[PDB]
Amino acid sequence: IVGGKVCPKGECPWQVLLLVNGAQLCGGTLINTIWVVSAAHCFDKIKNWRNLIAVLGEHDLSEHDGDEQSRRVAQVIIPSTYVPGTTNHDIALLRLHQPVVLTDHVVPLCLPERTFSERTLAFVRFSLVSGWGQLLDRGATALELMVLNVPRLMTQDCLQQSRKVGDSPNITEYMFCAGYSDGSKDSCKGDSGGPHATHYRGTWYLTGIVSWGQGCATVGHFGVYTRVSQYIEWLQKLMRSEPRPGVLLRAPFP
Amino acid sequence: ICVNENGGCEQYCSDHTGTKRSCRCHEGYSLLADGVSCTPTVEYPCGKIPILEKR
Ligand SMILES: COc1ccc(-c2ccc(C(=O)N[C@H](CO)C(C)(C)C)cc2C(=O)O)c(C(=O)Nc2cccc(C(N)=O)c2)n1
Ligand SMILES: [Ca+2]
Repeated sequence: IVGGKVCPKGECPWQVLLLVNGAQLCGGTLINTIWVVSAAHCFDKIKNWRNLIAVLGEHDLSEHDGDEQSRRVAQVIIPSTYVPGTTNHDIALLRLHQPVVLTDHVVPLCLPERTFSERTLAFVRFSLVSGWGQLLDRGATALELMVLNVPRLMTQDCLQQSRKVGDSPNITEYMFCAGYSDGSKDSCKGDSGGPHATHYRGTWYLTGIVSWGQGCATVGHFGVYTRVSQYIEWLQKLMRSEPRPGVLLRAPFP
Repeated sequence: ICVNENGGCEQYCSDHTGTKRSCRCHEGYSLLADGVSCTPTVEYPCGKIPILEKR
């Protein structure tokens, strides 16, 4: 996260840290005691599927304070439409091997209904993005969880306000733009898969997943987030299904 | 009705035949007798921050 602040410990309790062989991979969002939402692209280069760990209640990576809860990732479910090495349909649903225990420091974010998300949440201007990602473009990652407030843009307005670069990926209906074009504030490498959380009438909801951008906080560019509302029905159906053998599962989308 | 200001619902809204609207809540919440508000039924409902709720 570039240009944000430290999320006070316990104020981002749905934040997930994903690890591979104990090393920082990506972020995620807890949506109930067993299920985590992350980005499909985080799994493009995984070979050691058995060494994938999700950590809940994490805050400071330098110390163990006892609020952390680690779980093996039993399954990673990706839409059939996602293509490795690309940006479209950038979502993954992760089943934990054992549920996390809900506490003051481990709480799920609400996965909203599709109509509520499209008709109401999509018009809430500011939302929070968080992670232990790079603090600067080509910079060091954070030891404490960071959070940033970002405004959402209509895709026409994002394309109008953005500088042309060439060979740049298109903004599809499965994405949205959020952030600032003045090079001060953005999500960054390592924040991928983390939450874009929206407040509405005293409750927080999952509206986006940190996905991509053309460098962190690049002047003339905004952050790109997976538009979660497109996937509500897809996620709900998978969560009502029995686990299948094998860590990686490709599920038909729609 | 649900299209305009979430039909007055705190959480989810369902449109019905005629001038009928039913508000609903996410799991871990119940609808109040006002028919719009949602109250937690569990200790750790989704989307609430305990350290902020407790103070
Ligand atoms: C879509 O596929 C992909 C595929 C791979 C990457 C990607 C490439 C490299 C790194 C990276 O350097 N990772 C590190 C370990 O190797 C570490 C986690 C930062 C310590 C991290 C990512 C990442 O997923 O965050 C990315 C990516 O960089 N996304 C992203 C997220 C947020 C902001 C920006 C940005 N504005 O540049 C980019 N996107
Ligand atoms: Ca820690």
